[PDB]
Amino acid sequence: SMDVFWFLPTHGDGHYLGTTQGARPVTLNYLKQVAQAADSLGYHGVLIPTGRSCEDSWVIASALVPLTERLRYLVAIRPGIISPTVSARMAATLDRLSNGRLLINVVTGGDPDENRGDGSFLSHSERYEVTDEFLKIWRRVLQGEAVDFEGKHLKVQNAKALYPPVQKPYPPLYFGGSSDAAHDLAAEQVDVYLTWGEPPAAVAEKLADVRERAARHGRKVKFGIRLHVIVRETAEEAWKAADKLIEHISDETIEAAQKSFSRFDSEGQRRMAALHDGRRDNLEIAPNLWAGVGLVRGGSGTALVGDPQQVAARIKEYADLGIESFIFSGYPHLEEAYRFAELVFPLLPEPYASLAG
Amino acid sequence: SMDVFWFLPTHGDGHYLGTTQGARPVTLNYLKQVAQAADSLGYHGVLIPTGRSCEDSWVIASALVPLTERLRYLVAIRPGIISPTVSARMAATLDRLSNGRLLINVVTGGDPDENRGDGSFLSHSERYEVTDEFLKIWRRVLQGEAVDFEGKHLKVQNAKALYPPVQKPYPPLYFGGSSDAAHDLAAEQVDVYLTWGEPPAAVAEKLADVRERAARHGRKVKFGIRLHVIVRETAEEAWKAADKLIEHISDNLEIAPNLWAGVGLVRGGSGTALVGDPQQVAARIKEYADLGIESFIFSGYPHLEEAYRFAELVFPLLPEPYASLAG
Amino acid sequence: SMDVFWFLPTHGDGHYLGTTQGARPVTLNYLKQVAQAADSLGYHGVLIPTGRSCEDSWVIASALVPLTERLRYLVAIRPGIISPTVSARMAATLDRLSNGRLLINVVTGGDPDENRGDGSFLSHSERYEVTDEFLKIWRRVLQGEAVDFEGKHLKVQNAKALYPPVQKPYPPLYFGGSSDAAHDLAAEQVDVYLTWGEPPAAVAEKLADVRERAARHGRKVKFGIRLHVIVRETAEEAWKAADKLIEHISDETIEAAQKSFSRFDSEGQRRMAALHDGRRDNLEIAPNLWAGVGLVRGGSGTALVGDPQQVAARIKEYADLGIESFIFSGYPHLEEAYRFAELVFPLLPEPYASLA
Amino acid sequence: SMDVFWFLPTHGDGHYLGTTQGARPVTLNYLKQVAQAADSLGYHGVLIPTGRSCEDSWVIASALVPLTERLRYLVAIRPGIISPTVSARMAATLDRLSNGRLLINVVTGGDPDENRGDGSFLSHSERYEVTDEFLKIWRRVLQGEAVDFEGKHLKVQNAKALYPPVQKPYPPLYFGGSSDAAHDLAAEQVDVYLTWGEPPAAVAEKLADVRERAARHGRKVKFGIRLHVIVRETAEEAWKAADKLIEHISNLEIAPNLWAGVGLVRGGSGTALVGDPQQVAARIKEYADLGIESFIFSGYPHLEEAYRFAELVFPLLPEPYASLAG
Ligand SMILES: Cc1cc2nc3c(=O)[nH]c(=O)nc-3n(C[C@H](O)[C@H](O)[C@H](O)COP(=O)(O)O)c2cc1C
Ligand SMILES: Cc1cc2nc3c(=O)[nH]c(=O)nc-3n(C[C@H](O)[C@H](O)[C@H](O)COP(=O)(O)O)c2cc1C
Ligand SMILES: Cc1cc2nc3c(=O)[nH]c(=O)nc-3n(C[C@H](O)[C@H](O)[C@H](O)COP(=O)(O)O)c2cc1C
Ligand SMILES: Cc1cc2nc3c(=O)[nH]c(=O)nc-3n(C[C@H](O)[C@H](O)[C@H](O)COP(=O)(O)O)c2cc1C
Repeated sequence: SMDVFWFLPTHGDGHYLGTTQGARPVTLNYLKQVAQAADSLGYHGVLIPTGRSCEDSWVIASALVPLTERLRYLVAIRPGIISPTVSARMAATLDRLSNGRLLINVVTGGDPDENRGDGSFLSHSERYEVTDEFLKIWRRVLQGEAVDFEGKHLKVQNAKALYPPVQKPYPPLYFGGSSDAAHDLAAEQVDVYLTWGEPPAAVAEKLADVRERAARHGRKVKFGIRLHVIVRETAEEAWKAADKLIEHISDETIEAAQKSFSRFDSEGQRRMAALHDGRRDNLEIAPNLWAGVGLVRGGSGTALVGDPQQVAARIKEYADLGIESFIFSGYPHLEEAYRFAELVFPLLPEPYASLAG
Repeated sequence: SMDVFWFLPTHGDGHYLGTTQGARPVTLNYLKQVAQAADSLGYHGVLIPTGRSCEDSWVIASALVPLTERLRYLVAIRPGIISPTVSARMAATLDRLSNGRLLINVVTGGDPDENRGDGSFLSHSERYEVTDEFLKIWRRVLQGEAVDFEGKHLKVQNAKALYPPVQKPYPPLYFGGSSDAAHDLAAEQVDVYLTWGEPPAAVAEKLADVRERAARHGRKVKFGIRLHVIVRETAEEAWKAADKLIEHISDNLEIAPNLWAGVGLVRGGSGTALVGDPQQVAARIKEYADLGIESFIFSGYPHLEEAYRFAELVFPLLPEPYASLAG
Repeated sequence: SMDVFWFLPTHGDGHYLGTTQGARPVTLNYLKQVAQAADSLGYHGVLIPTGRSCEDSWVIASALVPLTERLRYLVAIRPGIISPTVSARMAATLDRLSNGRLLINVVTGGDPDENRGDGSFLSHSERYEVTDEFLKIWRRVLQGEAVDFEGKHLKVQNAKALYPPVQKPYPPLYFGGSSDAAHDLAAEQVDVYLTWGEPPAAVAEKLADVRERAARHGRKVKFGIRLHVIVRETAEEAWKAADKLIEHISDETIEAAQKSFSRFDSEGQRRMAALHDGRRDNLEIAPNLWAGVGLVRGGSGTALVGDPQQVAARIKEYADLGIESFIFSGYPHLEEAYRFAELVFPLLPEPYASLA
Repeated sequence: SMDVFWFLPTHGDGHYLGTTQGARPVTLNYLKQVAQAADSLGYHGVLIPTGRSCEDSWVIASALVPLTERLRYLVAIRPGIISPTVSARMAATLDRLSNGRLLINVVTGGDPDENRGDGSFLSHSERYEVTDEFLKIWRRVLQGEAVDFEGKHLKVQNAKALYPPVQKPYPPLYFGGSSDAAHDLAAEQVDVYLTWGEPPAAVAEKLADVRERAARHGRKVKFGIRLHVIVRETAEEAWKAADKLIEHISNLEIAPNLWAGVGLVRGGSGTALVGDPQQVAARIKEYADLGIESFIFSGYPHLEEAYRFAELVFPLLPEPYASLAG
């Protein structure tokens, strides 16, 4: 089993990273282009990022749902900045309008300055206490229960969501995080645990950690991975495109990005930014696992670079560890969605093998 | 100048009040029908209600924005249950995707049981304190400022909205409320003050109160009214339809000439309705307009059929651009 | 089995017949309203009329196909004014974009003045010769054959439709006509024979004719009926609305419009006007069958008027004669599509009973 | 004035010519992609080809009209296979639903085998006689006249179009053709004369001919050109992409930057502008100096290359195309 997602660039798009040259602004029209492309090409869904640098995830996802037929939308909720009952009603309404195409990404917020901008003044442990109480209220209200809950951070009395969702018991919960609080939270409440594009050995131990903690709770969780991809017909064209992607990045721009990630109280960003020491040389940290993307962009940090057979082999490597969800992205997102679907889909398991043609 | 709104029945629709007979459930398809009808007929916008009995307003408004061309959306934000910075980013995205067709309805929440369900445990006095601090943060972030604010209820540091809205300085703020705290809040921060369909004498005194307080802040606010409408070609058919609307209801409803309080028997949209022929309905509208009312938010049962009825019977009797739309 | 269609008013729409009062002009927005209404309410499809008084059928149906999900479109082809090969390519393209939601209505043209405006100068017998040769080419090209055909009117050499249709062997052919030439054409080539709303006795004899002629060709055809509908919650309200529909109808426009039918070369339009003759009194030619629509409108001329039980009872009577397709319409077309679907659907067979 | 069009690949699309490798089949979803791309990027319109190898132009153009806001559609009418009165009603209906975004491309048909498949058995001279009579009826019915016309090929009596078009007097007529009959037909009835991508010397001679014949009829016509385009950031990548496009086929540069490789197989245009943005814009300015105001471009594949041209060449073109990128 394999689910292949794409990515909506709700923070901006272009041909190069770091520079504003060749930039492609995010508009309703361009978001329709990328979303309808993923829908028509046969992707399972698209991941929509959240944060201060993005347009709002819920407004975007609701606007594109009536314009697509099969595509699913992985939309992020952020506990601590919105009431859980209200968030559940939003999930229910959007899940009903799409007839069951909504997926939820639990995001705790790794930037304390951004959290303070939203009014949240919580430590790392407190963000996960809030998220724990948030998910318990959210999951139960979507199951029709009138929820009474008085915790350390959240308190609701007679919380109800009158419109039940289409997917049962609730829209599936996807979650990413590398700290101990995150691995405990994922093992207890979530349905799919997400990890960034670390080398296969490092992801296998994280999976073994989350999988063991889930067994002590009597649960089993599925796993997913987030990766950029730069695939061409030959390996030579791929590595040239990886070089060209980061050509217009001054050495001073690399250092300023490597030090703005150090303010993030995020263990996931800690590891992803530790794969590269800002060095512009030797960015290939593993066979066909380039790390030059994380030189300037937050969030994801690595990319699969190579020919179609090389990229499909790395996907099978992650899949043999138990990973069943793959969230890909590329620059620019419209052109590269066609590139991946035409070069890599026939090399993937069904139904992606029979989609190309 | 006059703005005529319609109403999106996100809490459900039907032919009769009280009964589940003739009920029409809220789906994407039926919401598309009413909104696209209001867009093509030439209504200025639609009011979208909020509450535990409604689907979420922001999901609905965002889903209908790419399907319409000129229709505006009056969407409700509720302070106390969402961060003001997050609320502003949502307003910016919807205003940008709609190319300036977003309108904001400030709702404080009047039902304490429903507020307790969302996690807010505030008195009536505290609910307006939160709204006051909410709107100050909300207005400033949408104007490009990096906002630092420490109040009695809300606290933000370095709050920014990185995407500026289309409408300047921000999407217009519509607000309704009868308390003294509401009239002070309206005079200081809001752009359009809304009132229910009370008789003309009662509406004139509320307007004079807000208008006097607004002058002390060196500003002027516009006024709007919310009214159900049951208009037919003759006065006899209109009152017959009003009786049919409330037939399956358990035990004098005309509080003013052609102002019927029948639609207030259940917690639906409003509480009073204009009932009569086209000349009678336009005469009551002109009476409210002479008091300073410029926004009219109408509704009917069911909302699709009645949107066409009002636009074809009353629009030619209203000022421009509504006179030249019917043709 | 039963298929219930609605009607797209590409003629124009309104609340009353004869007068421009309460008129509702045909726009893209309003056609989107009616089509999306029929789509969401669960109608099988919509019939789109053709003619000089209509916007083009193919442009409208193609524009609404990407805006609807399940609704089917009964679109008219007119042999004699367009090449059959091109017409087949048009059908294939629209059937592919809709993923198998195209239906074809063969229209031969009953108005000779309108036909001469299109460049066709054919007698009644010749219009059916052209249509017969047209349909033979059209059906075969859509089945993948490179067709050579030399007839009395049409000639093609190496006619091919490179893009195959979704529905096999081709989008179903619906046809209406009352002449003897029409009954032969329907029995030989078409899939569904359509008739206007004549009384049940008269439709049974027309059905018995086509069904007997079809057996001699080794075929069987299904049957459909076209009717207006004025249904309300009570029978008194229905007849009150039927009266109001024709209130602004003067005796001078009855002659001016019904004598326009006297020039039509149509046999289905001849027996339609034979039910009223312009007399406004006594328009209920059968229990709940009311011919007031035919007092100014061409085409359909009768309407089912009554309460939901009465209207559903007349529908079951037509179904017992072998009729499986019902094409309904109402004034105005948006409001009345909801009225019929909410008052009559729960009384009809599945899937219309469980749709609400 | 300058109008820049794109191209809807209703005959099929792909990455390479000759081989089925990298082929992209024509579907509703992919046609929506190309059309909505042209709409958002700011192209004046798209040309839709016609013929036995294409899906029907009128079904495609009508299906995309409600899904776009500003993009215009250059749709082909074919005299001899459809009634002119019927053709005018189609044009009127589509022009009204689009609120004045319809453009008409009159095509007479150069392939006689395909014409016999449609039921037309006419010589070259006869196809232009029919088109002459077709356009006279078509133009007059769209202007509200009750038309009586009896010619060698067409006959109508009381031909009327009850729904008037949005654009007056009618949707503009675009026409392409190189024969003596074609230049006469263009000089008398059409609004824009179209030419293939020949070198500037050859295009100037055809333009001077049509313009001379039009002056004797008291008319003036505008001119347009059809060209494939392979533009990259550098000239080396452009010519390498030109090589890759035609490698799987069993030198080719006919003029400065005018590469005739795309003409080895039929599929829109026969020559292509190949080079960097300054080279491509210089040839565009060179053709514009001859009087050409409409430019119909295409690329392989049509989605990706529509963005490439709009992002690399638009800032080098006159307004409003210079100010669209930002
Ligand atoms: C696949 C994936 C997607 C994520 N998306 C977002 C996002 O959209 N916004 C965000 O603020 N954080 C995002 N994160 C980061 C986490 O949600 C979380 O905020 C951060 O890792 C802090 O948790 P930690 O300290 O346990 O790593 C994402 C993480 C992963 C693995
Ligand atoms: C025109 C108008 C529209 C309103 N819309 C809503 C609504 O959609 N949802 C809601 O919960 N309350 C709505 N309200 C009520 C508000 O919550 C209002 O703050 C409430 O009446 C409490 O104010 P008050 O105590 O000063 O009267 C509306 C009020 C008015 C006048
Ligand atoms: C259901 C139905 C739909 C029809 N639709 C059309 C139409 O759209 N345009 C038209 O000219 N005639 C239409 N007709 C009439 C016939 O196609 C034809 O023009 C007329 O009946 C002449 O045939 P006849 O003399 O054999 O009866 C329709 C007939 C029926 C029964
Ligand atoms: C810009 C342009 C576009 C054309 N498009 C088409 C088309 O879509 N289909 C077609 O069959 N012919 C097309 N043609 C060819 C002409 O319609 C015409 O049939 C051809 O030039 C033969 O006529 P001639 O003898 O005058 O050269 C096009 C020509 C030009 C210049």
